[PDB]
Amino acid sequence: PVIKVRENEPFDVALRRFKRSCEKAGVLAEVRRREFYEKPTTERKRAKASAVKRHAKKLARENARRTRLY
Amino acid sequence: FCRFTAEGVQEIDYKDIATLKNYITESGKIVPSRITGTRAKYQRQLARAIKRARYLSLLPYTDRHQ
Amino acid sequence: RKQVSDGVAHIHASFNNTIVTITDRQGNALGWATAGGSGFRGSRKSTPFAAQVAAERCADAVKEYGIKNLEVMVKGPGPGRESTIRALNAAGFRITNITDVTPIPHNGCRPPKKRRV
Amino acid sequence: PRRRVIGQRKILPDPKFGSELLAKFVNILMVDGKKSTAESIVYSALETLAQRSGKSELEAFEVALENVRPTVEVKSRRVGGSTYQVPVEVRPVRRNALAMRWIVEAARKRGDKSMALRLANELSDAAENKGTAVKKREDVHRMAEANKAFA
RNA sequence: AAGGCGGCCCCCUGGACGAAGACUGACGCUCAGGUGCGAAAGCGUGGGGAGCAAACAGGAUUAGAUACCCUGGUAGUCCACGCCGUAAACGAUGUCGACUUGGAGGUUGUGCCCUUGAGGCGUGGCUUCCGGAGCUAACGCGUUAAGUCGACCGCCUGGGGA
RNA sequence: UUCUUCUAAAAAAAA
Repeated sequence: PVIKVRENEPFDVALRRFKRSCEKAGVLAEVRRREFYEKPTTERKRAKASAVKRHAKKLARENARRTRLY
Repeated sequence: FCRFTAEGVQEIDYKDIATLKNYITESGKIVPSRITGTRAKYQRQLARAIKRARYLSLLPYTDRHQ
Repeated sequence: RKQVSDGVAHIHASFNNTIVTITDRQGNALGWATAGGSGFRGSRKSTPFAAQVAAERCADAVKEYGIKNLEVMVKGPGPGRESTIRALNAAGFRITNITDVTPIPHNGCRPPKKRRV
Repeated sequence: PRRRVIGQRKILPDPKFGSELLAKFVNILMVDGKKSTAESIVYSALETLAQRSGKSELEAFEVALENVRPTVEVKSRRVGGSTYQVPVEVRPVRRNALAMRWIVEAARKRGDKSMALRLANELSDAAENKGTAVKKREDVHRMAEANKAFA
């Protein structure tokens, strides 16, 4: 994530652009993921659970879109 | 919204650096299929082409290795 | 002390401490300061304020080289990810380029086991 | 408390000078509801403070108070496993309350003959930037400075 | 087929699926005993050893701490050839075949209509979630059945002992 | 961040 400050540009917006670029490229998440060793069974179970949630929330939203609360 | 199925190209050519650069980030990483909308078969072919180019030093592995 | 106009700032921002090192464009270090060596220890030394004070100390400790321009190389995750960059800008340096240089293996060596806290 | 932030209650000002915070001072100084005795003590202390300062009693009281008012204080948070003394800025009403309380507690510890004399000596030293009240001020400031890393 | 398999290139090679036919003509399904494959740890011989890390040592926490946490660290993890043949070896659901409402996807062929752009209409293989009848002690399964049937095999008869 | 354990006897309604 290289960010070269352009002419007539504030430092704070440059820092914000660098932070945005970093979270886009995902370096913090990658290092925190590789901080400790994760067993293949654990990562498979985690990915499976993540997919279950990512599908359940969509279905839950679809059901909630029909009914009303008052 | 896959460009490769739109042009109906048989197989992705690894020497086509000009088109390949549009599917990589500034860090050199591969952009996910769910973002760029490419079909899975062409996504695999595209990945193979990008790796072949990296081996051939036509594309960077990372933005920092010098 | 041979005067140098422009330099590189390496920020080794770990979880437990942060190290700031100013150098020339060829990698020869001129001065350094750390949060752990800036009068902070334990819980205090892993905070952005301790990091900014460390950055100020390092910037003060390199005044005799007369550096004006500076490009930043940031490495590692920490609380002091950007506060040191702020303190360096506020110390009177013209930040030209900001780069993240955090090393990530391409599935290389096996990391240590997960802490059972 | 939990549900409602109560509305601030009114306090009538002192009879001799019409000041609000001086009336607050006599309220803080009073013990066992003897406001008359407390009023006599503060009036005598101010009357001798006027001589030692050469300025009016309100101005002398205020300049003495300003050297005792803090601007940051530590408050316990304990989000981590240990006590986290977080330095937080102090609002003006609480600043005045802390200053007056510190002055009163310092005067109650001095060894002079009368409370009026104790209060007068404490106010003069505070204006002169000395005493245990300003010592307490520097101590809390030093603590907030040492723990400034948490915010 | 299961265990399992993740950079790129080459050599040798197994299986699966699709569209049109042509061909042999029940040659089929299952299988006690038998044989082969079979994660990880472990064993033998010969190498290799960066990171990780049983045992072990030191430092903490604690009333104690032969542990959890920290710093090191040896077999092992890696390669070649044999041995061992065990797992929550799991879909806790043996294999093969036929029939029984549907919906939204993922992945991989293929036919037609003007591909009047990434469009529309079918028809196959694998696979995920929801659900009707029906079944089930319930939870749930629900054309990839735990529904309705047929062929064969293995297994169970109170808990502990085991 | 650490925070262990409480032996050994109960009674409950029947149109």
